[PDB]
Amino acid sequence: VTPYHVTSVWTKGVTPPAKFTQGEDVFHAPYVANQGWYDITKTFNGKDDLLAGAATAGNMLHWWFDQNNEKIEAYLKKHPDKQKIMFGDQELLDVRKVINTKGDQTNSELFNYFRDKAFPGLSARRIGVMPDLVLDMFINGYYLNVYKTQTTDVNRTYQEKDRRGGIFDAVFTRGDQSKLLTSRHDFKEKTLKEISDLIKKELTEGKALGLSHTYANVRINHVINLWGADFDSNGNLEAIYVTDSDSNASIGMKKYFVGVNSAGKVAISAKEIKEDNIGAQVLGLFTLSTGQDSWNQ
Amino acid sequence: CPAPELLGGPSVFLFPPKPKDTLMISRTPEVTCVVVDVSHEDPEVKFNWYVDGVEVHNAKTKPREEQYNSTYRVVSVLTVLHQDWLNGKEYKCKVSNKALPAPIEKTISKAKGQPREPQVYTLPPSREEMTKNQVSLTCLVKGFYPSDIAVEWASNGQPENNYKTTPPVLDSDGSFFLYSKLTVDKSRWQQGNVFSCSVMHEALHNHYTQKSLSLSP
Amino acid sequence: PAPELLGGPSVFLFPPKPKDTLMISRTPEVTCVVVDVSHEDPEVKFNWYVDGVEVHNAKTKPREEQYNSTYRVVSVLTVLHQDWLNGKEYKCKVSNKALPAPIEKTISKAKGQPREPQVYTLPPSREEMTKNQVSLTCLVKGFYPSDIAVEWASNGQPENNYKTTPPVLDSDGSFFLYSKLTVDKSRWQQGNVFSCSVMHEALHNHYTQKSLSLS
Ligand SMILES: *[C@@H]1O[C@H](CO[C@@H]2O[C@@H](C)[C@@H](O)[C@@H](O)[C@@H]2O)[C@@H](O[C@@H]2O[C@H](CO)[C@@H](O[C@@H]3O[C@H](CO[C@H]4O[C@H](CO)[C@@H](O)[C@H](O)[C@@H]4O[C@@H]4O[C@H](CO)[C@@H](O)[C@H](O)[C@H]4NC(C)=O)[C@@H](O)[C@H](O[C@H]4O[C@H](CO)[C@@H](O)[C@H](O)[C@@H]4O[C@@H]4O[C@H](CO)[C@@H](O)[C@H](O)[C@H]4NC(C)=O)[C@@H]3O)[C@H](O)[C@H]2NC(C)=O)[C@H](O)[C@H]1NC(C)=O
Ligand SMILES: *[C@@H]1O[C@H](CO[C@@H]2O[C@@H](C)[C@@H](O)[C@@H](O)[C@@H]2O)[C@@H](O[C@@H]2O[C@H](CO)[C@@H](O[C@@H]3O[C@H](CO[C@H]4O[C@H](CO)[C@@H](O)[C@H](O)[C@@H]4O[C@@H]4O[C@H](CO)[C@@H](O)[C@H](O)[C@H]4NC(C)=O)[C@@H](O)[C@H](O[C@H]4O[C@H](CO)[C@@H](O)[C@H](O)[C@@H]4O)[C@@H]3O)[C@H](O)[C@H]2NC(C)=O)[C@H](O)[C@H]1NC(C)=O
Ligand code: NA
Repeated sequence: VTPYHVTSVWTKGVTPPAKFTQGEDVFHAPYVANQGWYDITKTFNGKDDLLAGAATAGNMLHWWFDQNNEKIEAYLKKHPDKQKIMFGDQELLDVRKVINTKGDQTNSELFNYFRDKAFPGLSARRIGVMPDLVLDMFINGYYLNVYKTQTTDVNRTYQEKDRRGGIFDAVFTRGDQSKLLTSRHDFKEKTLKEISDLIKKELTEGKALGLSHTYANVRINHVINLWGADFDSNGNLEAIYVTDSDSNASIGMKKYFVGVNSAGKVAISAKEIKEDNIGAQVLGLFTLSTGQDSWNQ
Repeated sequence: CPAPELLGGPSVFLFPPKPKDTLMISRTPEVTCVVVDVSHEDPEVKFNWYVDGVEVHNAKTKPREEQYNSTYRVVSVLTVLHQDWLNGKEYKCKVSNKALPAPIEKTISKAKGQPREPQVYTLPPSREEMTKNQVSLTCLVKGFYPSDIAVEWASNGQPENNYKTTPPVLDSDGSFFLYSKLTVDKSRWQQGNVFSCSVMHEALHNHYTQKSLSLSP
Repeated sequence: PAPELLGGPSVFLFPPKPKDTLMISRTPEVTCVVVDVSHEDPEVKFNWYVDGVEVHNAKTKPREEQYNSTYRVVSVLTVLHQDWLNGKEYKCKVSNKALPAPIEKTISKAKGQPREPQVYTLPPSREEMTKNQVSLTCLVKGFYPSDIAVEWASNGQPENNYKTTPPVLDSDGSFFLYSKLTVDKSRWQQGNVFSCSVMHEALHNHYTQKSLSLS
């Protein structure tokens, strides 16, 4: 028997939950607003069913707003036209509402807009959307062709703004590498160590994280928000803390074990990775930076 | 090289009962939970069922079924009580599998909305149709909401099956209407046989009404 | 290496309105519609063919921007009444730079031995007369193909407070539908004659009218 010894790293601006109940299936902390973390939660109305990418991005945006809260109010007075997305005469989004509802798991304006206006035909098509790309579209306004899944190329030929986004266009421009706030990383083929190490650095550098994973089917995988991680004395992940849009609103932050499974893959489970509990393999990571180097200018 | 994969949500689907099954106490309505695109490598799918958060143990779970696309489909079927469904109770499928980080939950209940009572009217054949061998008996159902309805025909207590019913059409006042057509040999109609249009719907007393149609009152 | 595209432009190709094809006063048009046209590759080139022979009279609609940041791009070819009815094939060929090759769709009229609609007008139920508004019914059955137009009139004026069911497939492979005109009971009780008008290929002059009145 050895002493317990755990290093815990949490996202810039996020208070770790304090009360964690063990449930029949998961260990979880219920959602309490204004602790800096977010739980956009799907209702499964036919439109949001496969929109976990836009939800994970949504939660990352709602954080982003909290981090950049004073610079953002200043930007919206300086550029009042970026307080709304117009499609000619109709109003599609009010940036003021996004801010006043961001605490709502089921009825944030930001997810309503994603579900209803920006990406309503994705679930029918049985595809979803890459979080990074939702972010690059919402902040910088980079056009998002939902059939193209590669990361944003700043040097690309089509440099015009997406009419669905571009809110912070005048600071976070297009065409400049330095103003792209997003990253994406592949974790297939990589080690516990390698994966542990990248999650530690990204958290430590002050990014918000999303983690994708296998979802017990051959065709369509899941993505969630990765808010904090626990590492062992050897510096490998033992555990992570997540919100998940398929999980109903009463669950909130969930602890997942991390560890190598029977089949030699890094995997995550509400229960301990051992025996027959083979968990879901972890697949990649998405990253959002605050952009404060740029905001300061 | 990095490679993306599709990210979205579940391969788990939860289906309501057939509307007509919920409205006829002769029939048994079932809520159905379906898991698709299951790999041959994956482990067992387990189902747990809940009604207003209370576990129930009468679900019928098929073994997994190989498909032409070489995946497996697993289905579980829970029979429900007519009045529970109509009173708006919530049915919850929990899908457990070791390859999922945690179990997946879906919940379904009836959509609520202000019911409206069907008006049911039977309309005899046109005089002009009597030059044909078979004639058309019509049942107009209008004024009703929601659109889930069942219409059947009977004659002297015997079921009449040579009919077709139109889909519901949205009427100008936001209610629905449909017509049903029973085709009968002119001879049988002229015998003075009493035919009956039965309509099953939420907003009728006893969920049921019957209107008669006959040559001579 | 780029990931491969998970979709692209779709083409939907739509027949003329039944009534337009049956009245030489009207001009029937076949309409070719392209959705999921990207803003990176928004130009669509359209080429039209009739029984494989190219025709050059298409009209080019201006592109329509959509809330989902794609375009709906349309081309509209007017056709000849009797070409459509004699069963000629219209082919829209769509070129766009997102696709290495054109998409071709072809439309023609449904095939099958045409069949004459039987039209029958059915008065309101005696039971319905307790209401302020009553229901006039037109049953149209026995007809093929399903392309048909149904209207209502009275005393020289069009009546527009009606709803018509979509065609439904009958057991013999023909089609049937009902149309419901709603009128204030007072109008019916006065003895006014309302008229159900049907346009279809298998009627003489492509038209018939059946009358309905209290008496
Ligand atoms: C981005 O947005 C645009 C805009 O969409 C609109 O706004 C968004 C927010 C949503 O709310 C949309 O629902 C809304 O429409 C999206 O563009 C849409 O893309 C879809 C496909 O993804 C198209 O669906 C097709 O629609 C046709 C029917 O189209 C008519 O009816 C619609 C309403 O019922 C109407 O909205 C359309 O404008 C169109 O209206 C007709 O227009 C013509 C020309 O002007 C006119 O003459 C007509 O009178 C008029 N009709 C009416 C009723 O007004 C439908 O037929 C298609 O179904 C076939 O293909 C399917 C494959 O997607 C398949 O599953 C079906 O089973 C069916 O298959 C066919 O079946 C027949 C037998 O029945 C067979 O013979 C055929 O061979 C077979 N073909 C195939 C290919 O399988 C299909 O549902 C929408 O038309 C289109 N909307 C518009 C406005 O153009 C775009 O998708 C969005 N993109 C993203 C990324 O989200
Ligand atoms: C591998 O093969 C699997 C098997 O599919 C069947 O067999 C193959 C060989 C083919 O012949 C198929 O065409 C055939 O269906 C596939 O499973 C299917 O997965 C898809 C999704 O990937 C499912 O589509 C969904 O359909 C829902 C409606 O479901 C009814 O209608 C279906 C057809 O449209 C039908 O197949 C269903 O069984 C069901 O219909 C009833 O079936 C019974 C018999 O059980 C009949 O007696 C009844 O008369 C039928 N009708 C009724 C009312 O009772 C949709 O609701 C659903 O959309 C919803 O979710 C999406 C998001 O997820 C939202 O966007 C949307 O708004 C809505 O909320 C969806 O379209 C399909 O149902 C599955 N089939 C079966 C049998 O379950 C695999 O997908 C395939 N794998 C791959 C990788 O290709
Ligand atoms: Na959630």
